[PDB]
Amino acid sequence: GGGAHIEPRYRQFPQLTRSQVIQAEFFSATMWFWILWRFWHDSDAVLGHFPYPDPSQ
Amino acid sequence: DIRKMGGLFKAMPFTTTALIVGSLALTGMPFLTGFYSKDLIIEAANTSYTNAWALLMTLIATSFTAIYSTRIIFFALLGQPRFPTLVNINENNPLLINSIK
Amino acid sequence: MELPDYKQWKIEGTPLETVQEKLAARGLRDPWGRNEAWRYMGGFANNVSFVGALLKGFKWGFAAFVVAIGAEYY
Amino acid sequence: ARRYLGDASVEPDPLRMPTFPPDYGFPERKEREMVATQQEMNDAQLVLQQRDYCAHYLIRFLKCKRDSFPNFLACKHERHDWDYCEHLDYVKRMKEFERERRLLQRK
Amino acid sequence: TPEEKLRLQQLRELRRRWLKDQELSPREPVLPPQRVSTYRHSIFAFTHVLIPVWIIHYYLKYHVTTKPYTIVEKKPRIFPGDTILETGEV
Amino acid sequence: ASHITKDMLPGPYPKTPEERAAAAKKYNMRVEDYEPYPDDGTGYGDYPKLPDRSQQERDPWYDWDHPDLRLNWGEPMHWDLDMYIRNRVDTSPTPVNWNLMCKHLFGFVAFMLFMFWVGETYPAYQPVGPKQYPYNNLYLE
Amino acid sequence: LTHQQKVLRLYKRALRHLESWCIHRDKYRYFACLLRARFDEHKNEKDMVKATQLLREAEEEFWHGQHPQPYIFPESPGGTSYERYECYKVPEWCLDDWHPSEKAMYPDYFAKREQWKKLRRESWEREVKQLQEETPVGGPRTEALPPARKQGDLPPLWWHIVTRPRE
Amino acid sequence: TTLDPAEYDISSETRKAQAERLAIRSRLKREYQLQYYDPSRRGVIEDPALVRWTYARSANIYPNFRPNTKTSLLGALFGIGPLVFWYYVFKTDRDRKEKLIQEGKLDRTFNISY
Amino acid sequence: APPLTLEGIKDRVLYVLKLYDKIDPEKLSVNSHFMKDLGLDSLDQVEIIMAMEDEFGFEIPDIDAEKLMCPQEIVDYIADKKDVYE
Amino acid sequence: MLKYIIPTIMLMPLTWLSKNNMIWVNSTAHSLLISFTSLLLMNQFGDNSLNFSLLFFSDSLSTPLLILTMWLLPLMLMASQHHLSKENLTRKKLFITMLISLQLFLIMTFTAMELILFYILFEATLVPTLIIITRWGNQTERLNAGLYFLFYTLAGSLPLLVALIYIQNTVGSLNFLMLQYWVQPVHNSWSNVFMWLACMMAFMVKMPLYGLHLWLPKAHVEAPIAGSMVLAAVLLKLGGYGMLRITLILNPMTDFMAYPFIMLSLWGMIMTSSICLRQTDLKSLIAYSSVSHMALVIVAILIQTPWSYMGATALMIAHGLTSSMLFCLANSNYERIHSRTMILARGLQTLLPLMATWWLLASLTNLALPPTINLIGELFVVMSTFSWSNITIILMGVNMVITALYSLYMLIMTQRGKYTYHINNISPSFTRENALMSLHILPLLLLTLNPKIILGPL
Repeated sequence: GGGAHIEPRYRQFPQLTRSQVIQAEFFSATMWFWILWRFWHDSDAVLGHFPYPDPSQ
Repeated sequence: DIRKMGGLFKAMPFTTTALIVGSLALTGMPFLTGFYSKDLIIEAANTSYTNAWALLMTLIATSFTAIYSTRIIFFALLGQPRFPTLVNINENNPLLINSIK
Repeated sequence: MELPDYKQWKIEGTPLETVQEKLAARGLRDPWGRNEAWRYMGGFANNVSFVGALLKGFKWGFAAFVVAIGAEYY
Repeated sequence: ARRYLGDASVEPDPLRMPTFPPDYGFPERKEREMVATQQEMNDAQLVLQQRDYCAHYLIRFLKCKRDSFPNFLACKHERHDWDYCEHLDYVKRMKEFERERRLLQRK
Repeated sequence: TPEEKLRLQQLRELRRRWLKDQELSPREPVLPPQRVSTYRHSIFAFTHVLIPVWIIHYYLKYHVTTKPYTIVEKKPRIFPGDTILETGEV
Repeated sequence: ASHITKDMLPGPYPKTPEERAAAAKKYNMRVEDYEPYPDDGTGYGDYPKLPDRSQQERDPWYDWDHPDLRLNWGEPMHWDLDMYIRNRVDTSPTPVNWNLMCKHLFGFVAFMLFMFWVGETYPAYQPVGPKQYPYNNLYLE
Repeated sequence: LTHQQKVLRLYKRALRHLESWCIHRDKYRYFACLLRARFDEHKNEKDMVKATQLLREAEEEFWHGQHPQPYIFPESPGGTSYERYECYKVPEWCLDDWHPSEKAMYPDYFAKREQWKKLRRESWEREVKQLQEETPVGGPRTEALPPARKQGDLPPLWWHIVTRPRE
Repeated sequence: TTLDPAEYDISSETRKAQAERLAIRSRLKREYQLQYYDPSRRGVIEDPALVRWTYARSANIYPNFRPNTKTSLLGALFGIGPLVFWYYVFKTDRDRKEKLIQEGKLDRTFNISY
Repeated sequence: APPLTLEGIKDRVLYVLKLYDKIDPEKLSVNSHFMKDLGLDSLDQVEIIMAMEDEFGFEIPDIDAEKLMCPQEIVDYIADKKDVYE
Repeated sequence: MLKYIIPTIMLMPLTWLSKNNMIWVNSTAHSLLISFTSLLLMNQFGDNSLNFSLLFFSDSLSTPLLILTMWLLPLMLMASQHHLSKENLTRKKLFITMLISLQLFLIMTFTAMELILFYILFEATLVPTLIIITRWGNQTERLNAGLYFLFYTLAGSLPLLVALIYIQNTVGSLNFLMLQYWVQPVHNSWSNVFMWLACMMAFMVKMPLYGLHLWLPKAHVEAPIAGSMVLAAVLLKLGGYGMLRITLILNPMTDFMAYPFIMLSLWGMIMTSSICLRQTDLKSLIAYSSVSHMALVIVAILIQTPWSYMGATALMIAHGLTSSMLFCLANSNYERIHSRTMILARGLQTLLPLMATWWLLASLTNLALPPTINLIGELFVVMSTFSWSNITIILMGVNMVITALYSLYMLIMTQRGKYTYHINNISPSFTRENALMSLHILPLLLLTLNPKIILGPL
């Protein structure tokens, strides 16, 4: 037929290709590195604060 | 079916990273993609003549945005493997991995 | 091709399969024991749980954080 | 809405401003707060609710934006100071619930 | 029930007998029959895009001034970088 | 070219045992409660003797149901009674006759009153009386 | 349905709707004997009204506790991608209208077909007429003698015997 | 709601004398397959239940009809009824809209169409 | 596309039926007639098809229960369902 | 003009005069040719309409409508061929003659120059049609379709000739439409209603209102072999256009009573399409389409104010094709399986794959996807009939819903698995099956490119 290139599993938990996961894991950085600049430099709110307009005079 | 799924890693290393990125992103965008989309709404138009119900109503829907995700994450990516034997899974697929990436 | 051979699992392990003891106060006990215990063991005992599932090592974060911080840097 | 008198030209979508449209104004501070030149206000392309305060200021913002085309950042201090023009305006307009609060109370 | 003995075990030698007849692939059973008969691959992208890009613009350069009011393109949105002073900054 | 007595004739009582089954067996014994009776409320020419009606309803159910075919595909020889609404209808649900939807569809109707108010955030409620003042109250300057 | 086997159709589904309620694979397994306990509580007693209360009250406590969206076993009487593949369906006897030059292909297969027909060309004279001997008058379920007493050819030929496969 | 639909009822043991409800059908599927399996046919089957399905439905009513029961004089509540209604709705409009087109001008002057 | 044969079905069915400690794995596999291992009327026939559904997983029709006397009979027609051996 | 009647009557002894079986191809060959003549001098103006003779202006009028009429003839002999090959040649020579004998008057009519050549030629059919229905029927219920087809059409069209002879001697001469340049109005009386009612109701009994259509499915359900004259009787009906020549003038100013023809057919339009959903006979199912979005023109015509004639003309020839072609499908699929019962044919679309896209493009043009003629013929209806009163948007807005469930249920009934017992249905649509089924969708959609050739003057 087509080919044998991988056999199935009886729940012996098949093996990976070893370039399958590493090539992916470099994209586990792109969320954890690109999350860098969140708190640097930005705070929970970069706003300025309303100073309670006391001068009703 | 969300039954008979199993856990996060059985020969699905890359695709399960695609879920937990996106399915995180849709949750209110902490630094991610739509950080300018859902986030710039309830913080802007929320100062207006709003019906004082949608404020109650909408922001509550924001909650379920978590349990939307985490449910289909935790039955598929979390629990013990459950599904009949002879499972052939192969993720090495040039015509697929090319697409997600 | 004879790979699905018996005389293999026959539960020892599986704190979830220790309810055979829990039901021994009534008793059945296991039988049939190892069917739901087919894959119960092996590398399926780990199954990474909460945020460590969605961290995936937190690898590049605290190592590559200052990777750009910083070269001049004044 | 300061001067309520008529309009020589009838052009609505207030191409007839009172003089320049404020948000409300004045009443006292600032009696004449002063904005920008109208002849240049709609001479450029300027949307409505771009005719509020800080017109002079924000007309410069886009000037540099058009300067460096293959660039993602022009001035993050000006856009920051664009609040410092606007935030200062808006907070100056947070004072209208302060006066009416204690002014419309007992006397 | 026992009674199905003489029956359907004929089918096992009948159904699986038809299916037995079924699977065939020697001698290339598509004859086909007859008959006769990447770097470049640089004109395929050219026959693709470069034929239209010619044709479409030949319908424009000869055109835009033909229609009395054709494409409507908007104003330049001039900024005080030409004849003007600022003057603020205020 | 079926010759004589093709379909129903002037019932619905012309010797009930003569019809089912002379031909067209709706009932076996002429009483299955399939006897060509169901001319309920006659004088309406509708459904004469008719080796036919009120045989029950809600679907052919289209499942294993496998003597041969038995429902919507495979066409058992002759049962046909009434049809043509049967390809857009099924059987019993889990609950029964609870309109909680008119409840929920009116659930928000509670919040109609939440419409007559506004949501203005700043300032708070601060129980007031004559403090409201949307725009102005007293003198301008 | 004979009164004996009437619990089976419940005994089949009873645990069936159970598993779609439980989550962990042990959960189904741990409640097995525990809920299995209730069946044989009265194991041997009357077939009639005495134990009909094992049928009678089985109605409630089942339908009550029903529809947690059961697991449907996808290819089956219902549920997703069951009858899915009809784009083939194997229209057996597609071999009629051809206009050869479309018949050049599979010559060995065209040879085989006309060899099957000889059975159905004449198997009848004793195939049909035996059904006039076999069923005396009003016979219930209609299959022939299981052998047909010497060689069935097929006899049910070929509509049930050659019928269409799945891919 | 629509319907119970009675997936359990009384039984057991009465009406176990009722048999040959299948003998009715079992006769045919024997005869039908006795029809349906033959070498030389090439054609559709009579299937009388279909012949008696249309012909006892489309035709064979005005023959069966009688104009008597006042549940067959019902239709005046159905056929003519709303057809009067649609006159009542319209004829008020086309007038209410007309009166204003004379005294007072509702439209604008950039309506040429119509 | 997944390759299927008639051996595994003689093995798998032999397998889990030999997994249950209720059955000694010296007992007959292909033919026991199952009436020796039918005890009792219930809790066998429908009991044994409870597990065998957990591997293949098509529906296990009701009226096919009474074919389950012969241990070669169960494996017999499972070939005809999923389109198994030639 | 004689450019047309003379060759098409010259056709008449092109047929019998021939030999044996060459006959069909002999006349089908020529009968196509006349279509060059059809356009030939036609599709002149335009403005200040063409009248080339005393008693003929062929079609100027911007009601071109005549080019189709000359199409459908050599679409019949490709259509009608199936079971008519089984009786004698001297009879087969007849059925081609009377069929032409129809085609000759439909060229005479639509021109007519006047009222009184119209009528005697408006009633001049029913001699050729009635003879095709009664002979070469199928069922024995045909014999009643013979009567019902008369005793309506003729029943109230006699009050024309009482009225049109009443006008001829009242005001000047009706000899010519092109002189109405003197027309006085019709104010009111208990006499003039009748005049307006006599000059009208004869036309309604052809294009049905929801009353007095009782004949239309009686004749179509049971009717000749191929739809051989059933394609023609879907030309005949729409040819009640002449109400466009009258009601424009010749009692212009009574709209007073229009309302019983509005609210009567406007609530039937939402109606008889809905009594078409449970039909068990297919050539019935199409016959009730033909009422529905035909009967929409009767609320287009009565209202004045063009943008209706922009949209009322496109409709007469809108379903002129689509409603034609469906009777051509349901014929073919009937050749193979001899029941017209819709249920019986199922499990097709596997066995005749190429004829899949034929059903679809047909059933898609009742849906009226926006680009084709169909909508651009409906959306000039809704635009004026909205201005009448705003509420018309509802009912005729419902028409645009029930008609969509209507069409699909006819296609989607032929997507199912059925192998079932049929050993028939082998023929994989030999070319004529798919040839004559074309020459509809090719010419139909095509017109949308330059659709100024189907429009009125307004």
